[PDB]
Amino acid sequence: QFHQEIQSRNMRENVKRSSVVVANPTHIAIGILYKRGETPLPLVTFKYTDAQVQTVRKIAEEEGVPILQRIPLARALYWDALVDHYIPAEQIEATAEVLR
Repeated sequence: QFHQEIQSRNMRENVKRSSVVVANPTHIAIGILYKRGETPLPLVTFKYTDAQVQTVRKIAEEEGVPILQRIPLARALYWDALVDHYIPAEQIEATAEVLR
């Protein structure tokens, strides 16, 4: 229960610190932060899969963080990006589109 609350918690903080979430593992949700002038490139804020994605979606809806179905991008960030790192160069244009 203690661990459940911290996980919750952590998930909401992660969602709220994001500019957008891209979604589709079977299911994927990845958070992206881009704040022009602060972040030179977008950064990955979180990565959730499978059962956790439904809760991410609910939290994003509550918080007004947009969540976009972008299946190739979600897959590429899942395999090729890392949380708390800037996005890979190969995904800059795809990511720019979800930030427009």
